[PDB]
Amino acid sequence: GNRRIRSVGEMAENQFRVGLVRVERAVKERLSLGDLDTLMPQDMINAKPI
Amino acid sequence: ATWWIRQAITRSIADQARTIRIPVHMIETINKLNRISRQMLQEMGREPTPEELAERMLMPE
Amino acid sequence: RLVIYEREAPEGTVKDIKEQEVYMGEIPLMTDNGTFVINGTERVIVSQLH
Repeated sequence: GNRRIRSVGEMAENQFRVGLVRVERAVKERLSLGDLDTLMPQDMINAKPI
Repeated sequence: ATWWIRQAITRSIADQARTIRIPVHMIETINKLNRISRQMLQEMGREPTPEELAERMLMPE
Repeated sequence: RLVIYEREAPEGTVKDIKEQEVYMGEIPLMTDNGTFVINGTERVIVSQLH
């Protein structure tokens, strides 16, 4: 009752979580400088790290 | 000094940040592919084949 | 969805670009029997006790 059972679905969620956090660093990074109607939610998010 | 300082930093990263030292024109050639493959990656949904960014690059491809 | 609020104004958006489905990585899928294929290799993710 003080040992607990994860599994694939839960542990994967944690890994994809950690994937987002490193794209969060990059999202805010670009939003620091961005111009108006030029850039879009694409030029920011990098898929290879996720 | 901002230009003289930022010169020496980036002009140094070109020389002694690599184990196999490469010329600066290679480093800017490279970034072209990485910036392109950030677009091409998501812009497609799969990712570019070695002959897809060959077209989007002026290079001998 | 990307929103940009007006400079020094009560939160109203100058423009918002709804970038249709930005791609972020392929997440592996689980087969009918609970295995994964990762490099032509069937793998099972064991549940964990923490």
